[PDB]
Amino acid sequence: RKLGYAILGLGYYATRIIMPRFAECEHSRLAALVSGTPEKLKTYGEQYGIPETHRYSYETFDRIIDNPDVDIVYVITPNSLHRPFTERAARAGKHVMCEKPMANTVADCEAMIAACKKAGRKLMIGYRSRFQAHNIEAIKLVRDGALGPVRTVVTDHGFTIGDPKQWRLNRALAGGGSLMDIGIYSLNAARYLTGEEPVAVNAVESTDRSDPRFGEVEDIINFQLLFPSGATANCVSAYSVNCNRYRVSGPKGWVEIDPATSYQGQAMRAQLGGPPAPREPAPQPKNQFSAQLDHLSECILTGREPIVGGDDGLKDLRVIEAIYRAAREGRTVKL
Amino acid sequence: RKLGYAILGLGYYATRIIMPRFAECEHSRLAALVSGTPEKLKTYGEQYGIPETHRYSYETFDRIIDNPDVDIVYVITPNSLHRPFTERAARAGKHVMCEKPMANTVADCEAMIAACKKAGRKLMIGYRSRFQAHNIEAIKLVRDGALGPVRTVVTDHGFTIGDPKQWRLNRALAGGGSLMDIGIYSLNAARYLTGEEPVAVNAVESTDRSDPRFGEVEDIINFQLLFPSGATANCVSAYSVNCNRYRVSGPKGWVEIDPATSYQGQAMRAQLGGPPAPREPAPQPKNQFSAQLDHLSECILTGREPIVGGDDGLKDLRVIEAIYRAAREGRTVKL
Ligand SMILES: NC(=O)C1=CN([C@@H]2O[C@H](COP(=O)(O)OP(=O)(O)OC[C@H]3O[C@@H](n4cnc5c(N)ncnc54)[C@H](OP(=O)(O)O)[C@@H]3O)[C@@H](O)[C@H]2O)C=CC1
Ligand SMILES: NC(=O)C1=CN([C@@H]2O[C@H](COP(=O)(O)OP(=O)(O)OC[C@H]3O[C@@H](n4cnc5c(N)ncnc54)[C@H](OP(=O)(O)O)[C@@H]3O)[C@@H](O)[C@H]2O)C=CC1
Ligand SMILES: OC[C@H]1O[C@H](O[C@H]2[C@H](O)[C@@H](O)[C@@H](O[C@H]3[C@H](O)[C@@H](O)[C@H](O)O[C@@H]3CO)O[C@@H]2CO)[C@H](O)[C@@H](O)[C@@H]1O
Ligand SMILES: OC[C@H]1O[C@H](O[C@H]2[C@H](O)[C@@H](O)[C@@H](O[C@H]3[C@H](O)[C@@H](O)[C@H](O)O[C@@H]3CO)O[C@@H]2CO)[C@H](O)[C@@H](O)[C@@H]1O
Repeated sequence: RKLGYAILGLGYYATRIIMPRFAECEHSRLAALVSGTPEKLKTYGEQYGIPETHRYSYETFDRIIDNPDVDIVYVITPNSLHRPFTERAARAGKHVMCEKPMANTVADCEAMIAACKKAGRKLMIGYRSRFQAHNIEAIKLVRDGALGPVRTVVTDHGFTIGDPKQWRLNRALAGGGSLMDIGIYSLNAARYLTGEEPVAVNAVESTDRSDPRFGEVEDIINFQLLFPSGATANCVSAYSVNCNRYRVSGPKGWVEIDPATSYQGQAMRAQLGGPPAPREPAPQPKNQFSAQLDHLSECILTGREPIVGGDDGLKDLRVIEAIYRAAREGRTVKL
Repeated sequence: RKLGYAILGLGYYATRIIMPRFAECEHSRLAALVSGTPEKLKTYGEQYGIPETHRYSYETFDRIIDNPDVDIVYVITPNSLHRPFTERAARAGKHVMCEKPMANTVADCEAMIAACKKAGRKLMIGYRSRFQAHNIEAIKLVRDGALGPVRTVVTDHGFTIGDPKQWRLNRALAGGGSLMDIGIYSLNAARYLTGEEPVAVNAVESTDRSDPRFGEVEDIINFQLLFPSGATANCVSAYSVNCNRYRVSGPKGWVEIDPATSYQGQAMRAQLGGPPAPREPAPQPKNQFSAQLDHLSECILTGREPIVGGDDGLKDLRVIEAIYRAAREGRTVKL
């Protein structure tokens, strides 16, 4: 049994990363396309053998309610458009996969969660790293007690962003700067590595406003998290340096991945008992993208809850709001 | 020619690490021993061929003023005793090498500086990493513009401390916890890699007071620094995990060392326009310990000021005070 996906927003992540990976899916198939660009419907429709009956514009999208080949809508638009397409998908009676960050604000996440709940449909956020072999290995090491209690997480995510005119540097479409786009991986990892939610937040923001990229959104915003167990996190989010990594440490040792949350190329190093050494993780049957896709399908087929549901996206937005507030007010913000 | 060192406080660092390294010095020699333990004066006096006339207790130390073979007193005691022994050394007409952290407080550092200035004698703090090959290479890459402007420094220093009865876990003798002893390397590195002084500080402290080690001083205190240029640092200081590293990053690339400030075994990786790769630093004429010792001797001989003088130690203590305050008050502290 395979559930049918409609892919909505045929941009870089949809066409270059996600759509090719239906190949290794065992419980998901590409069923429909939704796009604001008629040429893309034709190009990708022909490539993937999607009939015109299964190609929608953003104006005809609501008609997808009458397409029984579509079980799931995967929303892969700019951040500010996640909420309205998710709500429309839910009203069309479809389950929803929504890319990160979930939405601009906590309230927008709550609205999305309520719409899917009202429709009796499942909602999952695209945190692919939870299906990635090295990340799973680090989480399991922590959970198995290999490190002892988690004491620190140090994690940095950033890339040197380019074209000033792209939607990620436009507040109306992006909802914020590096933190919304790439810093969220630092936050999400801090949460899944500790298995906790933070109770206190510090942040420092640093942005050169004379740079043509950064008239509207932030470049650097680094933050600290305190958790109820006493665990701490130091996190970098940046649009002007390249980094992608984390190290989680306890009294018995530590494990790091660098790059940690990239599309490929992960490398893990651990210091457990002896000197630091590379560690190979248990391989996963499917790559992280196909695994993510199949996870939602499998949840729907067996009536289970996604491990990264709407609530996970919302928990991230709650901390993101506090991070921005902490930097603005120059104080420790309590959650 | 060579200047004579008196080594004061014959503990682990003095006897296991520093005193063997006079072998490779070119302008420094071991001339005297000062100790509160008669047996050690005998042991090390015999081992190193130091005559009984050049052996002092803490009671007779002031008599060293009459010993012309002694040019420099190297103070290697618990932190709270740095100030009184430094002042006595200066009043005994000797130049002073003082171990880190310089002293417990800003006021104590200022007092040591005034004492040496009054005596017309030089004061240097034992920041050996400034003479270590990998660290010098990292500073050079920054100053040569290899990375572009520094945007982030991410640095972690900690070790799993043992015996609860040792002076480092005793506030009266240590002056504070992990930040005083090991976290200061994170701070000092942030400062010499940016080449700036911070203008704002955040901090988070986390200590299990039911742990036998931590009745008096702090375990983890992580901090954030903002610099005038816009550069940022995220720093870990810990007594319950092992870490020793830093990475400095700009828009053109990054360089990291791990272990960074250890006695030996430094390894460097850099990302400069290509994928991350190991990098070997330019070699140094001698090891960081002998280089540190000769640096002070050479400064005295040529009249120059040490690159890590008393003001460097003071600058660290100023930020350390702000780190503890930021943690205590839960706010961004301005400097
Ligand atoms: N999990 C991951 O690893 C990744 C997640 N993402 C997430 O995916 C989403 C899209 O990112 P990416 O695919 O990189 O962005 P792109 O700009 O490459 O694609 C965005 C697409 O969204 C559609 N769209 C609808 N309205 C607009 C609008 N007003 N302005 C621009 N585009 C619009 C367009 O598709 P059409 O022409 O079909 O309308 C456009 O091509 C974001 O939420 C991002 O965070 C991105 C990359 C990786
Ligand atoms: N730069 C570096 O890499 C390092 C720097 N250090 C610094 O060196 C100093 C000493 O550290 P370490 O050598 O590890 O500590 P140790 O405890 O091993 O040596 C301390 C010595 O100081 C003397 N001393 C004087 N008064 C006291 C006292 N009241 N209680 C205890 N000892 C006393 C004793 O020597 P005696 O018996 O001769 O009186 C004792 O052996 C500290 O400031 C530390 O921060 C330490 C390690 C490495
Ligand atoms: O070392 C990890 C990788 O670093 C580089 O990847 C960059 C991308 O070039 C850049 O587009 C950006 O992609 C992220 C995207 O903006 C975000 O929406 C999404 O959720 O995550 C994407 C992937 O992280 O940032 C990454 C930095 O990780 C480099 O191009 C790549 O080869 C390296 O593997
Ligand atoms: O990976 C780096 C090293 O980690 C371990 O070294 C520990 C020491 O065992 C511990 O004593 C402590 O030494 C520091 C000391 O407390 C402080 O006063 C001084 O200024 O710095 C000393 C050296 O850093 O912390 C270090 C951690 O750096 C490990 O034992 C060693 O093999 C590793 O090389």
